Amino acid sequence: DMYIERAGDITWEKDAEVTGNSPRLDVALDESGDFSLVE
Amino acid sequence: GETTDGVYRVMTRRLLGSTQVGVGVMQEGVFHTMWHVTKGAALRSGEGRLDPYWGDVKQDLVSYCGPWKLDAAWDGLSEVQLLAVPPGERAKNIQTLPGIFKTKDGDIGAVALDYPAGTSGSPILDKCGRVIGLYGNGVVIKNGSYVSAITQGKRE
Ligand SMILES: Cn1cc(NC(=O)c2cccc3ncccc23)cn1
Repeated sequence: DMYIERAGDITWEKDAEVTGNSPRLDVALDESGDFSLVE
Repeated sequence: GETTDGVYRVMTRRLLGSTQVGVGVMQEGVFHTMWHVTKGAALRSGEGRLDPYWGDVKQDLVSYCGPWKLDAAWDGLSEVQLLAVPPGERAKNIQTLPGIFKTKDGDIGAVALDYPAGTSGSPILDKCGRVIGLYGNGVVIKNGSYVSAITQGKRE
């Protein structure tokens, strides 16, 4: 029986690390909920 | 058990030691995770049990104790944060501006922040600390890095 443990308040941080890009990917989705790229 | 709002770790002992299989969001007495993290199974909190209420393998979403409660949406412009919860590590905000999943049915926000699959279910937030979706369903790109949809459910 899988169990959960608490981890924090749901908060935006002022002065948090700003990384990560913004790509435009062409995507599909299968009936089993798996995304795939469409070139 | 614990019904306080916030982010939780989803753990199992059905392997070596205690293993974090994913993450979730407790809000308005409903636990929200990704389907691939629990496969629809019941959860323990304290000696209390959480039973699945709603799920969809195609959305890859599942709610416990009540219907899906999170209705906020990426505005299409503003930066967001992956309030990530990696396995063995403290909760950590990682800020970014979302890119785009383009599909026949419509366009979806995405994030290119790679992390252990055990972070699956970590909540993505807007500037007001509203959950606009969950991290951990997307695609491996040419690079070899992972890009995740901002997966959000529908509130009835
Ligand atoms: C069955 N299934 C599994 C997933 N998601 C993943 O495995 C996954 C989630 C988050 C980050 C990742 N990074 C690298 C590689 C995978 C991941 C979605 N569906």
